[PDB]
Amino acid sequence: SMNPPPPETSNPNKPKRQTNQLQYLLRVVLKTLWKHQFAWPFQQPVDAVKLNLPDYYKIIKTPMDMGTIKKRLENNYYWNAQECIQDFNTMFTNCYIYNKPGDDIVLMAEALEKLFLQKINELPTEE
Ligand SMILES: CCn1cnc2c1c(=O)[nH]c(=O)n2Cc1ccccc1
Repeated sequence: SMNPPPPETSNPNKPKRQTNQLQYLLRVVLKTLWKHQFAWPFQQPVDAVKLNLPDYYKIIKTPMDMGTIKKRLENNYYWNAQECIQDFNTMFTNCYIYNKPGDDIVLMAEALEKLFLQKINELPTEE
């Protein structure tokens, strides 16, 4: 029932890049999802205490959320786009595993995911 430490968002010894695909992930993908009306549950790590989800971290071993991804993008955490695309996919998967089909949180994730898949379809060519 306690919250774990958050996912890592700073590591000076992790090598990094700034790249046109990573810039697209921030300016197009993250921004598009973040401004959506259903973003709010996904904008920060799950607070299992606040939300009364005492089993959440027993089930979900690789937590991920858009607050973390926004910090990873803004803090230049990544080496490549794959890593950031994987974070989005982990966030959606976690929601589909934890919750019941058709629960409001699930519909919310499916709506975000639709937009995510469209933007990823459109990923720019690597410069
Ligand atoms: C996506 C992470 N997350 C944030 N809040 C959540 C969840 C979750 O997986 N399951 C949940 O039950 N809630 C609570 C919640 C349900 C419905 C709408 C809003 C918040």
